[PDB]
Formats: sequence, C-alpha cells, structure tokens
Amino acid sequence: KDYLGRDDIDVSVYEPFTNIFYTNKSHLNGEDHLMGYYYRFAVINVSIGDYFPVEIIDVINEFKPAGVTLYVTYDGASTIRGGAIIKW
Amino acid sequence: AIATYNSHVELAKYLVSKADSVYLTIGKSTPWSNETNPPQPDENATVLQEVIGYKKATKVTLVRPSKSPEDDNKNLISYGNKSWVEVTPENAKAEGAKWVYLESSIVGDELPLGTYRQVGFVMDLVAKSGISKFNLVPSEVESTGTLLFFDNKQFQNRSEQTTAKERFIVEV
Amino acid sequence: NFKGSPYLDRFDPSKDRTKVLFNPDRPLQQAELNEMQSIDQYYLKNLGDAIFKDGDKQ
Amino acid sequence: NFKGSPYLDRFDPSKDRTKVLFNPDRPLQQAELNEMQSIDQYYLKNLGDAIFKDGDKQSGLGFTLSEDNVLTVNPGYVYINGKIRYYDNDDSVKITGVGKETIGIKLTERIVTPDEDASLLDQTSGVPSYFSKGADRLEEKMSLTVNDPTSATIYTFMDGDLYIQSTNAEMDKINKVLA
Amino acid sequence: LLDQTSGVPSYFSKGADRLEEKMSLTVNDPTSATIYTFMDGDLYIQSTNAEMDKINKVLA
Amino acid sequence: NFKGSPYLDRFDPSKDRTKVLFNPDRPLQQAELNEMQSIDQYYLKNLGDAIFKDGDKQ
Amino acid sequence: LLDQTSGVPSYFSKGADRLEEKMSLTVNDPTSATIYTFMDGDLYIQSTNAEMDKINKVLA
Repeated sequence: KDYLGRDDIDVSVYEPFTNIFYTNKSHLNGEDHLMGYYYRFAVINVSIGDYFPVEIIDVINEFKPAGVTLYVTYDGASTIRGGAIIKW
Repeated sequence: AIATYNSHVELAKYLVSKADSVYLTIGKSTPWSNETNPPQPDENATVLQEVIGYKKATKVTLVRPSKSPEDDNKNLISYGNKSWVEVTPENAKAEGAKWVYLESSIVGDELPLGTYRQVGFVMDLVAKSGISKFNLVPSEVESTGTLLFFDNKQFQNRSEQTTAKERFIVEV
Repeated sequence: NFKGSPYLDRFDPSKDRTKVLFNPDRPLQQAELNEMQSIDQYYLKNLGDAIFKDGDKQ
Repeated sequence: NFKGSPYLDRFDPSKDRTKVLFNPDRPLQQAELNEMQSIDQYYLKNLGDAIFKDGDKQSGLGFTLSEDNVLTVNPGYVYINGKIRYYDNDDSVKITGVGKETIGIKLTERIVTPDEDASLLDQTSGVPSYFSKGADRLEEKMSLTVNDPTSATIYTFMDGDLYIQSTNAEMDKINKVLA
Repeated sequence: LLDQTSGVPSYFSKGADRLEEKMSLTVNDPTSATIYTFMDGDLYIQSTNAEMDKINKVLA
Repeated sequence: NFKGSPYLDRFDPSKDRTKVLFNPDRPLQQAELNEMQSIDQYYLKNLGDAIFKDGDKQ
Repeated sequence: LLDQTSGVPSYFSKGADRLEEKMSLTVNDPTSATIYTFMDGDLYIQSTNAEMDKINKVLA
C-alpha cells in the first residue's frame, strides 16, 4: 500500500497450508486439498487489487521472511472501469 | 410480447450448457494510441487485436447476490464491491439466479510472457487434433469461435511469479 | 446402482480402468474412493466366478 | 513406473508390508492411497498366478478365420497379468499361413487424465470442488499379436491349421497335478 | 458409525454408510442360488466335499 | 488388535458388511479407510482358504 | 514413511503407519504352518508340484 498510491485498494495474503487435507476434520469434497508442493507450509500467495510494476515483487522480497516461497495474483476485477457487471 | 424472468434464467442455463467450450483469451500486446486512457471497445469486432493465447475457463456457474441469514454460512464470492452466493443449475429457477459468473486464471508462463491490454471470454473454441492441454497459443487453435464479452485495459505485465486472474459477472 | 447422485460411483467394467492414481495438490473425491474398492471387488468376483459357481457349498 | 514424482507409489513386494494403518488428525498422503490399492492388487495377482497361466482361456474366445487368413477372435474371458480380463476387442489380424504361427494377446498400459476425459472431473453438485481436477486412471487394453514372444499365447497354428484344441477352461497348475 | 475418536474436530460427526448384504433362505425362488434339491421330501443329490463347477467339468 | 484406540477399525465378519459407501461433504474417518482394506483382505483370505491350507507349498 | 513431497522432518511429515509381517522358520512349534516333516533326520513325505488340500480332497 506504500508502494502503490493509496490505502483503499484490496490487498490480502493467502496461506494455502490452512487448506491442507487432514484425515478427520477436512471435508471430503470440501475446500481442502491434498498436501503437496503448492499446498505447503512456508508458501504465500498475495492478491493485489490494482495494476503494479513487477518490481513490487522485489519489494515483497525485502519484507517477507526468509525461506518462504512467494506468489502474486493480479485480480483484474478490481481494476475494471466503473461497474463491472455487463448487460445484454 | 415481452421477455420473462424464466426466459433470462433459460438463457443463463444455455450459457451454462455452453460452458465446456468457453476459453479465456488476452491480446493487444502493443501500446494503444493513448496508453494513459485506453479507447472504448468496438462491439462489431470479431477477434481481439494481437492475440497472445487462449486458456480454458476454470469456472462457469450461476450466482445471485447474497442475503442474510440464509447465505451467511455458505460458500461466497466477492465481486463488484458486493457479495455473491453460488446457486446450482437445477436450483436456479426457484432461486431466481439469472446472474452468471465467469472466471479463469493465467498461471505463470503457461502462455507467452508479455504485456497485454485486452481480455475476452470466447466460446465454441476448438484446438487441433491431439492438443488436449487447456492452455493454447493462436497457432494451435482450430476454431477461434465467438467474441463474447470482452473489454480493454491499461497495459499489465507478467512473469513466472505472476498470476493473472480474470473474471466477470453478467446480467442475462 | 451406485452411479447416482448421492454416491456417483464411477466404476464401469467396459472401460478397462484398473487403478485410481491420485495426484498431489488436488481435492479428494468420494467417487474415487468408491471406485477404488469397486475395482478390487469386481476383479475378486471375476476370479471367484472363474472357479466356483453361485450356490456351491464348501 | 509409479515410483516417480507424479504419483510416488511407495509399494514394494520385498518389504513384506501388507496394510496401511492410517492415524487421526494427520495430513493425508496420496502415496498411501496408491500403496493401499497396490498391495491388494499384488496379492490378488499372486493368488491368480498360483492357479492360472497367462495364456489360459476360461470361456468364449472362439476364433474365426477367413479365406484370406484374416483372424478375428470373439469376446471372452482370459487370465493375463494377475487378473482375469474380459476380452471384447474387434481385432482383424492376419497370418502368413506358412510355418508355425502363434496368436497372442498383449496388454498395454496407458494413463487417462481429466484433461483427456472430462468425465473424470468432479461432478458432485453444489460443492467447492465442483469441476475440479482429481485422480488419474490406469487403462489397460488388450489387442491381438502374431508371433510376438512377449504376448501371452492363446492359439497356435501350423500351416493355417489349428494345432491344439481346448474345449473347456484351462488351468495350468491344476492340469499339472491332474496329469 | 459415528466417529468415536476422542478429542478430534470430527467427533460424533456422520460419515460413510455401509452396504449390508444379509443372506436369507428361500424355497422355489429362481433368482436365489440353489443349495439343495428335494423330491417328495427326499434329498435328491448329495455332495460330501466342496463343489467346484469349472473344476468338475474338467474332471468329468 | 486394530479395534484399539489409535485406529478403531470397525470391521467384524458377523455384521456381513461388504462395502464402505463414502458421502460428500463429510469427515473421512481413518477407521473407514482401515475397514475399507480390511474387508477386501478378509474376503481374499476366505477365497484362499476355500482352495488352500496353511503351509501348502507352491 | 514420511512425506516424500517435502522430504524433510516436520510437523506435517508424519502420517500412516505400516503393518509388517516377517516370516520365520521354526522346528516343532504347533502354531506354525508345517511345510515339511522329518523322521530321524529323513524326509517323510514329498510333493513334486503344488499342494492344494481342498482340491486333493475332491480328487481323492
């Protein structure tokens, strides 16, 4: 938010290890996935609701903790001009 | 004669039935004449300018705006600064869910890396024989299909670190 | 019949599919589990039928 | 080979391990599921082998030979590679009609994925995992081969003449004791 | 059938059903697997040891 | 003793239960997986006992 | 038996256990499955090919 211009943009961090499929608690056809490479600890996926330079990844490299793999997701919906619902 | 609510639901379900052929696509890798203010789209266009590649649609489903309490403890979508709840095709009519939700994600360099300024959701797409993979480049495509809903943007940029998630909601 | 909605058992002998190979980073389907035991039970039935007959006292 | 990266099947006969004992509140491993089915199939193959031989016909499989030495085999049961499989392929392989000639069945392993076959996608209505990709399938189809030593012989021909008959089901180990 | 593992989130939660296949006796039912045959109350055929139809064909 | 606390396998031959029918959106009990393989192994044992005796060399 | 994807020890590395069944050889244990019998260090009965108790019972 301090490398992009403003505060009102949607930005969150996703932690996929919270959706690891455990035998008991996880629902069988639920939101959880089988543990592997992506669904793994020391992994994070950052959603950003606006245009950004690629150099922002280097900024996250300055901030994130050492030993964590980084992914970035670009949410096109948030950038859409005006109301994003299309009419027929 | 007039168009009925159930006729719009029938059109939504028709779009559901066509969901298998739906493919995300992007293009316009070169600059606009006005990069700081992209131009308005042309409805008569037949294909995006300077196509980069095609990607199969991850998700097509019917939805409606959510309302408490009957939607509080159920799966939900955020879009357009508003909350949305999924509804199945066979329960749309009783729910009155004549909204359709489209989504697809371009993960990494599965398509050629570069800038892009146009996005669209084609259907009736057909690749060449033996090309089963979801991600496609224009040379591999056999039938490009129809240029259903598309829009312009300011230029983005991509890399192996980046995922470009594109989605729409449409009133039908 | 377990092919219906509440179970969706996707076994079929005409397909000649003999193993459900799970992959990582995927969701787990109940239909795959049902098919997993269905294959083994069907081949056990085939083995028994090649030898015994229904109603054969042991 | 299912010991590789995409599947990581940890089954091995020499370890004498015959049961996967799951535990509660643990992350489930796809390798354990693969091994779980592998063990049962391996012991079923063992039990099959103790009785049958790869070229043993159980029923059906009546062959038809045209005047142009084109051979076609009718459907039927057969023991090939640890399982009794129902042959139902319409092959049309021909023989040279001279010298010793053997008809055999070859089993080919192939991988079927959701990408090739869309029916494998999850179709549980109204869940989060709807239309999500999942486990693959191992498809094992049978086709006729002529003078192939790798394939399991079912018939043998000498100058386009049937060499040996077998009216009823073949059981090699039982036949040895009976002989 | 409810989960009875102490101290788990899924305690007492519903789960997989079971397929119960209960064998019952019948008389002159064609669908059933015959085990005996009688004529005027008198046993028709005996078998002292295990029956094996396919093996019996080869042996015959 | 697979009925014990760690596993809680519910298999018992008297019950005459031959299949575990999983359902969507429910907990996958480990006991169900254990029973899933136990049933198959029990019936394979029955099939092997109908032909062979313990210590039969092959 | 730890998670092969991660390949290191960790909180998520442990999972299912394994039932190992190692065979051993005995002398006069009645509970073990007899394979051979000897009388004064001499072999008692032979069997040139596969042994099948139920089959042999039918054949006898």
